[PDB]
Amino acid sequence: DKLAATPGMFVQHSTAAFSDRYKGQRVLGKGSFGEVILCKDKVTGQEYAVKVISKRQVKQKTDKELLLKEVELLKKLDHPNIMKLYEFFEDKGYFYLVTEVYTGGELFDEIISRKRFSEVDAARIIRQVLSGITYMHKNKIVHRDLKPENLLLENKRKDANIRIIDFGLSTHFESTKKMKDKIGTAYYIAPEVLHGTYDEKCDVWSTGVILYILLSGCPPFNGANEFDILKKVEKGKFTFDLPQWKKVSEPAKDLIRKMLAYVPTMRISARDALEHEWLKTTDAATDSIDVPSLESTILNIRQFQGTQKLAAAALLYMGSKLTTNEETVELNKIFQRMDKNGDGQLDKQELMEGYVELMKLKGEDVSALDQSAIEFEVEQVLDAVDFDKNGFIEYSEFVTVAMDRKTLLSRQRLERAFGMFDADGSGKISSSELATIFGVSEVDSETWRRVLAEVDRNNDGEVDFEEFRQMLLKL
Ligand SMILES: [Ca+2]
Ligand SMILES: [Ca+2]
Ligand SMILES: [Ca+2]
Ligand SMILES: [Ca+2]
Repeated sequence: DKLAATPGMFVQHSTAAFSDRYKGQRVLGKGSFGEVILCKDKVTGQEYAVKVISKRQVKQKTDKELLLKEVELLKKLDHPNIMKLYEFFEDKGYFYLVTEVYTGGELFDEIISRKRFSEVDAARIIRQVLSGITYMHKNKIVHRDLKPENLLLENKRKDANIRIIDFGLSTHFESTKKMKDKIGTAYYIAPEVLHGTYDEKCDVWSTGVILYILLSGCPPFNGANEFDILKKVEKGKFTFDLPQWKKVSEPAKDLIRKMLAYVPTMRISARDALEHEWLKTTDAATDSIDVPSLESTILNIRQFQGTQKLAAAALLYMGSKLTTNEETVELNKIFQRMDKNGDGQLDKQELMEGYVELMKLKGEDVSALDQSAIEFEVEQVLDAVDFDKNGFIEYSEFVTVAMDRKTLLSRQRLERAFGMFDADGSGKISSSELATIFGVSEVDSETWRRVLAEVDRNNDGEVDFEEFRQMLLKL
């Protein structure tokens, strides 16, 4: 019964008041359902996006179930290009969703300002989208509502990273049963969804529509109104007949055509679309990538000794929940590069190749490497870093472990971390509090023993804020 530390186990765990952790700054949006508030974490000064929902806004029993469901999706997801959920709170009359703040606004608005995207630009953007959804599709989640309106740029830099959002029409899927609900948006929605039977491939279609727009500034299917769009769509025919397309390379068209294959069975999957030459070829050579960053990350990984569960959870919390995007930009690069097959996980092969790739850049000769020795080392790294024990290194796990410990173990982070564990505010962490954070009924006497003998200096049977400090700060 291996206690799996996952980013998501931290989410619903606090049941404090909004004001116990946050200070509002301004309103980011109001809707009939609720408002999004820009808040400042009182302790860390970091800036978060808090959606605040009145119980009265959503007391449709389906609706409570619907929201709770979007929450469980988000708790599960963890990918550099997909929205990150930090916390879910409850009030006497309110629910709170603490999300990361994405300061770049909608891809839509960036569309209506420059109109057309560079082939380089568009490939990079679309690459990210498909990686998001490859991940989602792998994990049996289909979005059903892709569009520039539901993609945000993280910040304002020229080639900023992209994040997928509003999982309110998203759902779980089992390959054996096809979905039926008619959900989506005029310009982007795939024929089969109109017909009432569809699969996750609709997300590919939508992405294909998105890509058409990026390259030409126009939808491939248009209409006087929604209805006229839908008819155009359902009939299925589109064309590269616009003058704009004269400039654009044939493979890009080829990808577009493979993504807008009318019948889902013949339409390319996300995984496979990722391998399209264009996405492949738009990278003319590896962009200049810091070897030092790469070397240090690989070094910070090797030296993560396997560890007792209290520290593991602590670190995963700090990595997954307390790190600013500015903070992890370079890392998420390396991760993505490491993750050839796009699915947002590192596996033994991908990790092993990473180290080898690094070696040659160090100029080391590849036929001169004790391959069976690397493998072993890699097997052990995975054992050490795989906090949820699924045999894969996920992005949160990666960031936790790849970040400079000194940087990550900032004092604010440390304080706050202890705070989350010590639910009774007693200043002392009980095994019961540990079990609670893990999401489990009780912790094995085994595991508690194996943690105290390494942290409990007073020997009072519990872990206080300084015992905590030393444990982690013990390099
Ligand atoms: Ca992978
Ligand atoms: Ca894992
Ligand atoms: Ca306590
Ligand atoms: Ca103690």
